[PDB]
Amino acid sequence: TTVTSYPGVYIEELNSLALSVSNSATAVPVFAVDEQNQYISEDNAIRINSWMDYLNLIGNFNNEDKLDVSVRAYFANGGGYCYLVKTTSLEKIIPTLDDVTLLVAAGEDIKTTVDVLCQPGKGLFAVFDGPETELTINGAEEAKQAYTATPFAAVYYPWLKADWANIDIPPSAVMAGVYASVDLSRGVWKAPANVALKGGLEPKFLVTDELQGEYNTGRAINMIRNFSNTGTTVWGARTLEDKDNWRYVPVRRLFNSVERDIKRAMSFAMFEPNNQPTWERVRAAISNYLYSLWQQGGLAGSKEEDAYFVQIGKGITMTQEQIDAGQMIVKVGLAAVRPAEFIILQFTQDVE
Amino acid sequence: TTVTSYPGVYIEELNSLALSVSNSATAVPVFAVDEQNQYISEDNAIRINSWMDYLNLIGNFNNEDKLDVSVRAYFANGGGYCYLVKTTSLEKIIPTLDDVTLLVAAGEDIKTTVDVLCQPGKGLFAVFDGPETELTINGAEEAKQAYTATPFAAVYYPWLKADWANIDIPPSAVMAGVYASVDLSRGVWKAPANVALKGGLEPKFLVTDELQGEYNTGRAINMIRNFSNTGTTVWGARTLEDKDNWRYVPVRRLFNSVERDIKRAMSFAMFEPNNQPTWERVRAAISNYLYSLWQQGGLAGSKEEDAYFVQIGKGITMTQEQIDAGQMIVKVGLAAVRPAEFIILQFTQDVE
Amino acid sequence: STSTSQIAVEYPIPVYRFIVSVGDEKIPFNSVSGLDISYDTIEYRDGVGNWFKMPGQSQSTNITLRKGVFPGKTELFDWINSIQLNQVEKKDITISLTNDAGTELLMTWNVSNAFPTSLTSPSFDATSNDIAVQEITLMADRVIMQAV
Amino acid sequence: STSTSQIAVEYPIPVYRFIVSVGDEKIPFNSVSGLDISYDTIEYRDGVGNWFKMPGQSQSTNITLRKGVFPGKTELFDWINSIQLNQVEKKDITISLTNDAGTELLMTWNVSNAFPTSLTSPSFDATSNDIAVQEITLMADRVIMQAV
Amino acid sequence: DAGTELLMTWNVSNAFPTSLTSPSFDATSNDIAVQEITLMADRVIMQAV
Amino acid sequence: STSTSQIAVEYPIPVYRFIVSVGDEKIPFNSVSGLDISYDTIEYRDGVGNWFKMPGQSQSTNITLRKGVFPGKTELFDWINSIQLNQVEKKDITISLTNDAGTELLMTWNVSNAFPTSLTSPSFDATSNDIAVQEITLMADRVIMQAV
Amino acid sequence: DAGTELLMTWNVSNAFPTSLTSPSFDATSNDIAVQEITLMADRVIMQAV
Repeated sequence: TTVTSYPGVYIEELNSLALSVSNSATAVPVFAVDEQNQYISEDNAIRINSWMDYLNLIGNFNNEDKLDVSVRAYFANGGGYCYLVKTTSLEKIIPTLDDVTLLVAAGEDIKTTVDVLCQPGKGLFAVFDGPETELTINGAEEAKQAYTATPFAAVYYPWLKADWANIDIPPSAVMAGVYASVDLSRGVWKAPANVALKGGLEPKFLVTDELQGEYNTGRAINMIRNFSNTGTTVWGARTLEDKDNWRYVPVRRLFNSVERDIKRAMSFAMFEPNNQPTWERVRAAISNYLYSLWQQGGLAGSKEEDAYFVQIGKGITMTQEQIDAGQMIVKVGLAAVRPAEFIILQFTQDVE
Repeated sequence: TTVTSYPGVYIEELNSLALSVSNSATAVPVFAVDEQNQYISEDNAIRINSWMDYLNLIGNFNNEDKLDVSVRAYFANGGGYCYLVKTTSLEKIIPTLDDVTLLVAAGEDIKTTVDVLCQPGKGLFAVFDGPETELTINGAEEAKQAYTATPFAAVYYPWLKADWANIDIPPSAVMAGVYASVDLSRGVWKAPANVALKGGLEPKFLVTDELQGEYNTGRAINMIRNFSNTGTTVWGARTLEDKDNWRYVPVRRLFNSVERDIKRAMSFAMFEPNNQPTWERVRAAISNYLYSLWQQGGLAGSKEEDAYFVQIGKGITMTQEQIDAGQMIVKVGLAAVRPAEFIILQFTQDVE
Repeated sequence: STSTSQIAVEYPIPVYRFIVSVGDEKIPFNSVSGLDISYDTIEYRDGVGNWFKMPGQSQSTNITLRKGVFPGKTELFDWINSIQLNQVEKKDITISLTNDAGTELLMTWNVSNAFPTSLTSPSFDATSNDIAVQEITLMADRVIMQAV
Repeated sequence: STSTSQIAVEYPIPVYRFIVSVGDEKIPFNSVSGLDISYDTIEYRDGVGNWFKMPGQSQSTNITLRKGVFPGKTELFDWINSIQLNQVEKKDITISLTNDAGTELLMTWNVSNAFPTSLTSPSFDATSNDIAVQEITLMADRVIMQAV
Repeated sequence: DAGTELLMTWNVSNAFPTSLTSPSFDATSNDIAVQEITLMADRVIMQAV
Repeated sequence: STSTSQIAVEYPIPVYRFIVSVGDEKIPFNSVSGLDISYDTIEYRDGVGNWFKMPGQSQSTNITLRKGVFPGKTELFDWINSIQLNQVEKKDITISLTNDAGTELLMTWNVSNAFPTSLTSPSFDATSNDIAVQEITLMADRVIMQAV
Repeated sequence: DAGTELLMTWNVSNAFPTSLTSPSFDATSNDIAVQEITLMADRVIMQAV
């Protein structure tokens, strides 16, 4: 690289791109990497703290690599540190790593691993790609058939393209950075839609509004489409579940984030005596956290007693039988905010 | 073209015509192009920023082409950048392009596509041609039968002719530039009539005043006719709708322009929480825009509260049921200015 | 025995709970000042004794928003740094008195076409127990006050 | 239960810990004042009613640095003593809010082409319990504020 | 205000321009570039409303 | 909420940012004055009552450019020193309102065949805080104003 | 005050108008539209009460 013999200064001339670092507490993605990738090994995650950290692992930035153009688009949008796990050993390493929240397919088939590791208990959310082909409003319900109906997944359709990238960029890798950029500036409870992409991105296929109405309904495919005043922007917040409970990705990612923070407060109660002075410390630790989250506007309620409730007790939640087994049962409820998705203007010709 | 080896200067002699560029925010036409046009492909719009941009796409200016003489007459009158979409794939590309406002038939049959894409919601206005044949006051109500009764369309009768053009120019292509020239100098609310044509144009058929009285009434055909003091000039502002609501093209194009600007202000409210602090920001953003439009003289009212009204609310516009569905309903009213179309002089012989 | 829904109708509104929204962003502010209407008065007076007083030319609205310095964020500065010769992005500012944990507005002020002049840097001071605060000053037009 | 790394991201920055660096030297200062952006406003108004407000000509930046008198050192005075007719060495001043025992900057202000006017001598006073302090005043241009 | 109604009206006939005045460019001024045009004419009449 | 590209189209142009170019050289000037068109008026009036007013003979254009004195450079003086009997090099002067750090012209004035009369020396003054400035006066013809 | 009683009186004979002055319209002024008329006459006399 550079060899330094005299103290001096050095006025080397080279074109290397440098991206500014960001720290994200809530979004740590795991990029699925294909086999025939000679840089990372099987069965260990390589933590990449920054774009410079990634640019030391590989020698040159490669335009032809699907992994290279996906990682550069991730760090240009504001992503923090991420892990790089190969896709065949992917189901063994994600349970080892504690603080992993996102699971990102950078143009990879992770549909086998997402069914077996995305459970209601585990905190993994899994954003992956739409189909690379330009689809139709006509054969539209067959494209939604290819994806599973899990509530933990979101599909973003158009593979983005850039002037620096030779190949088209998978859209899930830019959305791991948009998730980290939204939650840092406005919070996890805010939806990641109508946010502009900071990198030099634009969609490969311009999407009509009538086509987006087909895909938004049943197994919803969010779409990245260009607006003349905003540039390119994300235009969906819906998961793959059509049920009214987990329809939107800000509600699903809020519940994933809250239960991870409650996991850390219940870590200190581990292997403490199972009696009442522990339970009133478990309840007080959760009640502080949900109150300060409600004060940030994360939970929807005018009255503080409307936003959440916590219930521990020997009469209430756990039996005398279950206490002797070693169990401790808490009930938490939350009231998330839903995003306004449609705005209907009525224009009247007479003013009255 | 020109090859430059020495620095020098070059005193090449060639006859090429150059037209000055204009930027129009309100009028972006789409020129329908016939098949058997070898220069543009199907299923993509080619943005033409200037006449020089068009003159790079085709090698020579062709007098025989209907597209060539229509584009040169468009840029000579003061048109901004436009798109070139082929007429059979025309119904797929106009929904993709966001900021398209006009739809111009340069001597093309777009009567099939205008019925399916000109809706009350979409902001498309569609100016096309009158019949190429010299018509009559006698068989006059049969010529109005050929055109649809949509309020979004205006028909300008005489195909203009020029000394540079071998064939006759379709009159809708010069009116896309007159629309852009009127709205830049005086505003969208001003009618495009009694404006002289800047290019070397004159009507193919001189039109009597008694003939124009036939066509102006029911499915109105505006007419371009020559005045000895003004030259050639546009002499109509009426749409194809005879109803008193949408009779004039300045009123229809004002409502198309206002609702497009309100579209951009409601873009930031997308995927925000659906509560009252959003609705009082949606109302405040519209109320600023309609006030500054009223201050320009766009809306007719002596009192500011007479020109417009905006209404959002949980009791007023949207149900508690509709809020949980994700909808947000706003009511906007406007009061446009109508143009004075007839002036009646009474001459009295005795002065008193 | 005043009911709690009677206080929402009859009682005055305290100033300290408010939401400021600058353009599309909403940012927490420490205090908002200025923001008042004003009019010059025109006075005609002739010899027979009658004296006409009229409202005249409106005055320009000048607002001062105050905000503490936070470690990652300078978006009051980036707004005033973007001034090239006379071109700046003007945006609308809305102040809104709210309830506790604001899901409900009580009053609303709207400012049109506000653009920044005179961003004030904090006064660094080795013997002070204060937060670094910044005032930005805005020139604008058309303060209107909206009910709820 | 706020973690100590959450306070580094969310909490406002206290003013009292700062580093001032005058040119190549860095010297400890008691307080820094002024250092704000400002703009004149240009107003056009014609007869049909529309009123144009614009940002105008920028104003000159005037900074006041305050410092106690130390027994061996006068290098605030030697800077202002070197003024011959219009020739003075202008140098860049950087203020920087830091943490305790500063190895990490939180905010940074940068001043360009600052030169001294009006060095103020201490007020000797037989019935006062104070340190001899000096204010130097700097005229400059282009205050910019840098994140971290 | 927002003129839809005239209160007084002056009318000038046959006005033609003399002496268009260019703005005074000035590096230490906070003003707009203004221009005066001067017109010579005949028959000012004042009309009520 | 005015966009920044709307201000480039709708708003008036401030005077203080301009480029003056004297011949092939371009030199920075403090102020430019004069530079206006004018016409004499011819009036015929006969006995039946009709009164003809006409534009008449054009007037000569007189421009005044003002500039501070810089230590190495006298090329306003060398232009006026080269006047032998009636022979002087006339050259074209262009004024051009620009944006900040001018890469884009907004308006342009053009002066033809300008030659210098009356170079004014600075007024040396021991009790003044000013820069040595010089006015040069130019007589010319054909001011034309060009859009962009 | 509220004049029912004169204190001094001036009288002008045969006054006729020259030079009616129109108001100066001005977008940055807080004034009323005023007009001066000028009269040429003869014989100012001053009368007591």
